Amino acid sequence: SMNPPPPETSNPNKPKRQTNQLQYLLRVVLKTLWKHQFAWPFQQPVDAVKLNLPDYYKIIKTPMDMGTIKKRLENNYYWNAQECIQDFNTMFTNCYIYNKPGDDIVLMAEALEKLFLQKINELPTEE
Ligand SMILES: Cc1cccnc1-n1nc(-c2ccccc2)nc1-c1c[nH]c(=O)c(Cl)c1
Repeated sequence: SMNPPPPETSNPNKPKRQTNQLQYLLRVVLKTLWKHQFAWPFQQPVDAVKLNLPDYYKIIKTPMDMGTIKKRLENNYYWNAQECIQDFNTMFTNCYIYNKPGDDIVLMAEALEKLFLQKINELPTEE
């Protein structure tokens, strides 16, 4: 069983930009979520081999995690805030799709998502 290559975190062909909103996503949003008690399952790509979930990448064709998000923000990979928001929403959705409602990981994701939403409710207007 093999993992797919992880999502890219830089690309010379993709335009890059810093915006005040992306900075807020790194400094406030990601910072807050990263150190939460439930962040650890989401801090890196799902290692389907070592975790023994060999159907994970049969079901999840759009893998995303906060390690990837963090590196993309750090690298200025994103053009806008909406690209970054999308990656968080992809991560959460992947968890809900693969796992069964109720399950512990799902409750962890929900708590993380609640906090995410609270933080992006205060995204600044772009300068
Ligand atoms: C929470 C869980 C339950 C059952 C199987 N694997 C997991 N793990 N374990 C980890 C882990 C372990 C050590 C260091 C970093 C992450 N990550 C998961 C995991 C399982 N299923 C998922 O949908 C995600 Cl997003 C993470």
